[PDB]
Formats: sequence, C-alpha cells, structure tokens
Amino acid sequence: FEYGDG
Amino acid sequence: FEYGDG
Amino acid sequence: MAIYADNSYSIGNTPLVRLKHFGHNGNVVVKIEGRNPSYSVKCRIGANMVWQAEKDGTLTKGKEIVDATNTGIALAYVAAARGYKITLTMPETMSLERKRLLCGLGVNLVLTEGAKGMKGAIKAEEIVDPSRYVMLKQFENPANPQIHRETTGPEIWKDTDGKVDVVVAGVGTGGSITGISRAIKLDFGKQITSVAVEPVESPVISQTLAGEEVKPGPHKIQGIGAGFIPKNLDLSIIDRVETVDSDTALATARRLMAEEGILAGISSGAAVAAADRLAKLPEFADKLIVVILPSASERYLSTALF
Amino acid sequence: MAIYADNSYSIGNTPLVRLKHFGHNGNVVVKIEGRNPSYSVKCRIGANMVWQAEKDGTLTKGKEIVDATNTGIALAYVAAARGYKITLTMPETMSLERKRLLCGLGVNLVLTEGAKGMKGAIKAEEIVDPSRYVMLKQFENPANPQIHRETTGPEIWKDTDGKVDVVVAGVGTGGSITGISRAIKLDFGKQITSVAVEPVESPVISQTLAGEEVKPGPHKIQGIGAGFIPKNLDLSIIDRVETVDSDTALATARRLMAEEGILAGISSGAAVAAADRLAKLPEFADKLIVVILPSASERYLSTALF
Ligand SMILES: C=C(/N=C/c1c(COP(=O)(O)O)cnc(C)c1O)C(=O)O
Ligand SMILES: C=C(/N=C/c1c(COP(=O)(O)O)cnc(C)c1O)C(=O)O
Ligand SMILES: CC(=O)OC[C@H](N)C(=O)O
Ligand SMILES: CC(=O)OC[C@H](N)C(=O)O
Repeated sequence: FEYGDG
Repeated sequence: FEYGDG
Repeated sequence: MAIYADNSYSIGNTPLVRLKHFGHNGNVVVKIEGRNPSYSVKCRIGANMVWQAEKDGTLTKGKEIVDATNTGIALAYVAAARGYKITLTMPETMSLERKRLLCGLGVNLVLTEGAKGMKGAIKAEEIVDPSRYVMLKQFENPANPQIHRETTGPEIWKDTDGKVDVVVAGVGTGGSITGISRAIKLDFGKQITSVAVEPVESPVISQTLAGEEVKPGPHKIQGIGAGFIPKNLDLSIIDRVETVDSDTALATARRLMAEEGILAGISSGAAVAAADRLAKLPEFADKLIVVILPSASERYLSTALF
Repeated sequence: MAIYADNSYSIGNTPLVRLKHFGHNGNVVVKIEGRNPSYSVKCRIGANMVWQAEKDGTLTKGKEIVDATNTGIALAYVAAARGYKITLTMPETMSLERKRLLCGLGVNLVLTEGAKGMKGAIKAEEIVDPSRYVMLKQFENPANPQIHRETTGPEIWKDTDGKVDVVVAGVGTGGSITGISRAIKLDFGKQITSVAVEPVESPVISQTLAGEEVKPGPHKIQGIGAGFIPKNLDLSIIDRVETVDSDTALATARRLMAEEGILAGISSGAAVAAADRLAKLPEFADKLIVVILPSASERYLSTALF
C-alpha cells in the first residue's frame, strides 16, 4: 500500500 | 540559552 | 524592474547542473526544480492552473479551490499569495513535512487512505456541491502540461543552446514530460528522445504500451507511479519508458546528495538512475541527456531517504 | 550553454518579490535566498570561501575543511560537489533538520553546548593539529562579504534598475549587509540606507554604537544575534540598526507563509518586521525597501515556527 496502488 | 548567548 | 507582483510569478528559471559521478564524460545534466517558490516542479502548475482558471472565469473571489495531490503545497502557496481559500486531499502515506507545510499555508487538509493511493485521493471529487468549490484536476487539466511547454521546455532548450538530445522525467500526472517534449519537438523542431520513468513496482505505462495486463503496485517513489495512465500523459511523444525500483531510486538520491552535493528528492534519484543506464549505452554516448529533478530532499527528511 | 560544472556555481540569481500585506503601497520587496543550491543565503559564501581557499592554495586535495556554523549545510554540499572532506561544529540548540541534513551530506558532525552558543561553537579552533585541517572562519573571512559584493548586491541593483533606496538584512556574520552595502554604495555609487537587524534580546550592535554596556542574551531568531560584533560586519556602512523580538519575528514569518505564500525562515520574519516598521514611516514612503530573506521554512519544521 506504500505508493499507494492508486 | 536559546540563541545561544555566544 | 524584475520585481514579481506575487510569489506565483517567480516560478521557473531553474538551473542545469552537470553530473560528475553519473553518466559518461558529462553527458548527464540535471534540472533542479527544487529551486522554485514552494521548492518543487509543481510550483509551475500550481501557478498556471490557478492563472488559467482566473482567465476563463471559473476561479473568482469567493470560490474555493479543491484538488488531490507537492501539487498541494504548490496550490497552497499560490492560494495564499493571490487570496483564495483552499481545501485539499492527499494520501496519508505521503511524507509528514508536506503534511506539516500545508497546515501552515492555510489549507483545509483531508488525508485519504494509503492503500487506495492517488485514486483514493481523487475522495475529492466527492467534496466538490459546486458553485462554491472549483476542482483544478491536475491529472487532466491541460494548463498543467502547457506551463511546462511554455517555460520548462524553453528553459531546457535555451540553457543547452538546442543541444539537448534526451529528456528523462518521472511520470506522475505526466504534465512535465508532455509539455517539455511538445516544446522541444514541436515548437523548436528537434527530434529528441523523450524518456518517461516509472517504478518497476507499478509499470502501467510499460504494460499498456506492450498490450499487457495493467497491474499497478505499491512503491516508495513519491511523486510518480499513479497506477494508471493520466490524461496529461501524451503517449504519442514518449519514445522510451524506463522502470526503476524503489531501493535503487533511494540509493541514487542519497548519492546525489553525498557525491554531487545536490539536495534531491526520491523521484529525482529514480530519474537519475534511469538516465544513468541510458547514458552508459554506446548509442547514447554522444548525446546530451537532461534529467528533471522534481523536488528537494528536506521535504523527505521523515522518509526512507533519511 | 548555461550548464554549471557543479552545484556550487549555480548560486544566486534569487528573485525579488513585492509584499502585499506589509509596507505601504508596495514599497517593501523581499529577496528570496531560500532559492539557492542548499536553500539558504549561505550557499553563496560556502561556495566562495571554498573557491578562494583553492585560489590561494590553502585548500588542496587531501586537506579537510573545518568551521563553525546554514553555513555548515552550505559548506557540506560544496565539499560534496567538489570532493573535500569536512568536519563541522554547531550549537546543539539549532533545528533538527539542519542536523539531519549535514549527516546525509557526509559531514563529520560535532554539536556544542547551547548555552555557550556560537562563541562555544567557535570548540572548533580546538579541532584545527594543522597541515590536515583548514578552518574557513566565516565570521572574519573576507571571501564571505565579497561574494555578496560580487553577486547579491549586483542582483539587487539590476533587478531594481538602480531604484533600491533601503536594504534591510539581519546580521549573523555580517557578510550579507556588508558586501551588499559596499556594492551599491561604492561600486554603483548610490547612497542607500543600510539597515542591520538584530534581536532585541541581544542588541550588541545597538549597545556598541551607543557606547553602552554590551550585554548579549538568548533569543530564538536562528541565524542572527551572534552576541558579539563580527569582523565581517563593516560598521561604517551601517546607517541604521533595528531590533526585533523573537515572538514578533516568528509571527511575521508565519504571516509571510499564510498571507504572502512565501516560505521563509525565522530570521526572514525578523527582517520583514523591521522593514515593515521603517516602511510605515512617512520619511520612507517614497522609498523602495529591499529585504533579505535568508532561508526557507522547511528547515524550521521542528522549531517554534511550526
Ligand atoms: C502529482 C504530483 N507530483 C508530481 C511529481 C512528479 C511527476 O511530475 P509530473 O506530474 O509532471 O509528471 C515527480 N516527482 C515528484 C516529487 C512529484 O511531486 C503531486 O504533487 O501530487
Ligand atoms: C551564521 C550563519 N547564518 C547566516 C544567517 C543570517 C545572517 O546573514 P549574514 O551572516 O550574512 O549576516 C541570517 N539568517 C540566517 C538564517 C542565517 O543562517 C550560519 O549558518 O552559521
Ligand atoms: C507527491 C504525490 O504523491 O503526488 C504525486 C502524484 N500525484 C502521484 O502520482 O503520486
Ligand atoms: C544558523 C546558525 O545558528 O548560525 C547563524 C550564525 N552563525 C549566528 O550568529 O547564529
């Protein structure tokens, strides 16, 4: 979820 | 001593 | 008299610095967008999106700005400088110092859930009963790429005396590489190589262009890798796509600091890592490679950068 | 081709921004030294002190830099960019983000006791068996004021088309106001008003000039108020001394952020507070007042500024 995926 | 005085 | 009427007009004219420990015989040059009013490349679009919205009457006194987001910090100082109210949304996952900065600039902040990332942040279209609010929409607002076409690209052309052969830029909204490429290719007529950079963790541009399954993923390179193709990325002027991993991007940013004395952010390391790989190909040996460094490292003190 | 061989050559050319909520009818203009390679005015002297020391052979490959200190962050990026080792000393009391930044730049750090302040930091002359180390001595090294005489002052002259009437600058080493005043008064021949700013908590310039007891004191305005008269402060070109208190300096810096959209440090607020007072005197009503903003607010996220 780091980026996050969005 | 915040500055400090020196 | 070179006196700006407010801080928004002082955007751009960022410097070109030759790298000594990357590339081959000085063929890698970096553009330091850390040296902007609110200290990132987004200063340029924070100003122009607000400017354009004024010019076609959608932004007026008493309207309140909204968007999802460095773009936030850019819109915030412009809102403060020109006297607008502003609400924002940002993924919770972003560095504390950009959280802290927004509050001091007068923003109404609203963090969003990190797992949902930018898509989640864009819980903002939610925000805009209209009439009061206006959403500036950086991912599709054409005023984003055209400020780069009007200033950033020309700055690169002029400072290199037309000698730039390659432009390497990470892609978030895609505004930077689009406007820059359009300027140099269409306005100045030079067939350079435009290189988009994305994380290997979330290579949606590479997968799209290959006609493969688009599978975005989580990564640490703040600024890029939105997990989708943004409208403000003009795929037609992109010649090449390079992927870079988070660890290497971080390591590269640290190297820029300790070996070049350049205070660059995480995405700046990704861009240089990509540029360095192209720069060490014999086909690029006689080519001047210009790399966008989008931000400065003090905005990342709380991150894995430090 | 405007490509710098390393980051040290990209110093200066900082912008002039007109203030809207200070002064009277736009008579207060600010010079944003936050927009420099390591994001403070000291970038200019970090570069030139190192440059000059190279030019007269005291700095060579294998010598290690020392001094006491934003000057540290300036010398550190220059040391990194040009390939020198560097040890530093700094009062413990200074903001964490300048502590954190130095470590990432490759510095050998040595904090000193806060109560002793800068005098204590200058526990550095201790450091320099010679032959290996060279101390650059920012408080007396003439290469400090002369870079301001060569670049900062001329930048102010040119951008105002010779119309600058007043220059307001806080005093640390005194290099800024000295070089700037010498440039505009002696090189360009205009009798401006040079205004030194110091904290009301430690008004040693005011006390000295009044022939009174010099009694320095502690204060929160990082950057200025060394507690003594530095050799690099040329008292002869100082026309006026303004004192400013810490709380007001902090409040003024916050206002610059929220009302002007300018990301300025604590000493920047002191300088503007002083300028604002002069600017609201009828005798200064037709005068263009140029104020040095030495640094940027993200270097103060850990401070009472936020
Ligand atoms: C999307 C934004 N950031 C753009 C950005 C980019 C990508 O630039 P473009 O959006 O123009 O592609 C790269 N690196 C950093 C640190 C960035 O902040 C934002 O601040 O929300
Ligand atoms: C003495 C240094 N600072 C200079 C300075 C000054 C004073 O500038 P001059 O030294 O040129 O007087 C004002 N404000 C800030 C934030 C400063 O860092 C130092 O970084 O150690
Ligand atoms: C700085 C921030 O996270 O935003 C960067 C850009 N909106 C993106 O795709 O992540
Ligand atoms: C930034 C720092 O504390 O140094 C400022 C200057 N040396 C002084 O008199 O304090």
